[PDB]
Amino acid sequence: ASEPSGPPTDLWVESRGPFTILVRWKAPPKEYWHGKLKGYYVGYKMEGSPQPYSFKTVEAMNVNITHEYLLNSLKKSTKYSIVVKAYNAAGTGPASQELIVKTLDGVLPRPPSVSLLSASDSTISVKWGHTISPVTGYTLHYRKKVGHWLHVPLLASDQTRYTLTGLDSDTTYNVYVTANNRYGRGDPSGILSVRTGD
Repeated sequence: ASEPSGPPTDLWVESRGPFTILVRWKAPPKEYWHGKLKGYYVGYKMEGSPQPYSFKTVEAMNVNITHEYLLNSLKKSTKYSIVVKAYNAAGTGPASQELIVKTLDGVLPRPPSVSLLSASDSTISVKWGHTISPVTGYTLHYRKKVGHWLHVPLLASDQTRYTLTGLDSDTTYNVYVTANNRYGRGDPSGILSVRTGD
């Protein structure tokens, strides 16, 4: 049993506001653990800064999943380099490659709240809400359970209601809404599932 010899895989970073960055990753292959993993360290620093990396400890014994961690308390509109390491009972393993990501210039809108209105054999009607302070528009996301996500871009000036048309009958669709801002796209709402009538 030794320290891991491989970096985490499938690293993905995305800034979710002026102060926060969402980091996703997967574990290294089983052949590079050398001892069951106890967790990870997520490293971050300002891109060119001479200061060293700051590491956040993320405990994750559960594996076979996509791990994610929300860095917070960051600086507005600045670029950071992000890495992730793995560790076990023995020492820490090697870090992943750097992903450089910039924080946003402002706060994103809150995730909307979606609710079902009605459903027919070929249509589904949906309401949503703001709980916002300035929103610039929305996007409605829908799919059939077995299919791929389709997108309906929308304007904030309209009524916050929409009716999907031309749908298959006796088919379960999933629906959710995202809000839009000058600074970017907010988190998604919860996914509404409903089946069309026969």
